[PDB]
Amino acid sequence: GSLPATHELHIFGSINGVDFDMVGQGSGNPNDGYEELNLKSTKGDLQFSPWILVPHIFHQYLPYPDGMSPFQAAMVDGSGYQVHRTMQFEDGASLTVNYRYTYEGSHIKGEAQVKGTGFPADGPVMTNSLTAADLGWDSEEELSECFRIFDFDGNGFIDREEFGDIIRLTGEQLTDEDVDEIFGDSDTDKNGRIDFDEFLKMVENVQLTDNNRSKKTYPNDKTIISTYKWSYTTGNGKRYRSTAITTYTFAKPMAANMYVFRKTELKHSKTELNFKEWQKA
Ligand SMILES: [Ca+2]
Ligand SMILES: [Ca+2]
Repeated sequence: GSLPATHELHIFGSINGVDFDMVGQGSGNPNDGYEELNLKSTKGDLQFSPWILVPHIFHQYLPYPDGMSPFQAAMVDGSGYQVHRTMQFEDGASLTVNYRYTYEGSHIKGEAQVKGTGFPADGPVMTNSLTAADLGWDSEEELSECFRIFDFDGNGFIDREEFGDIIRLTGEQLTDEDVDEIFGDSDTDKNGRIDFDEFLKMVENVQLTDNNRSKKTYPNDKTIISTYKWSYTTGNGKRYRSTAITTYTFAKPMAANMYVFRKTELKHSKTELNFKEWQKA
């Protein structure tokens, strides 16, 4: 009958055939979408980047804009759900994370069974050289190429004239004054031109590239499939890209009655990690 306040996780399995096992406890705020979790290895030093466990490491904490998410609803009514998470990486590797949960009041006890295969032995996962994880495939380098296409006069800034052909990329029908408003809001230093730093922020604010799009489909009344593009930052700053497919199976049909803006942080040694997640208000 309760939304969650605390949780624990046992996450274990194998990566490239080598077993791992981690345990720990955390907490969160289901009204705001905040989570924090500590995990410790029980089998010695991790042999792979724990960033690949992100975002997998509790949607019972993650609300919708207008109220409870279906995941929260299924905890509150007791019926629950199970999760089959998959991630397909640009190098052919794959990761499966299967979740089950039990509830004791506002406490969630989670278990995630993991199987990762096909990671190159000398790549950033198996040598622990990832440094961040983010929704979407955009990089600053790819957005630089876009900026340069539309900077017609070549002066290093997007002016109001040049901005029209950029904002078209949303596909939305916008009046001249709709565009004026977006332009003004994007020109945060009020010099009449959009510089590259302002352009990066505009891309996120208007979802020019749909970088934060998270698509849900409902194959049947007990299933949600969430799918999205994902990336990790590597040691030379370049992106390591993947595709996520998460299938939720609910015990009871969901009640008859989009973009994701979350940040993650992971501090990690070989034996312990501290994870935090924040959802934009
Ligand atoms: Ca220009
Ligand atoms: Ca400006």
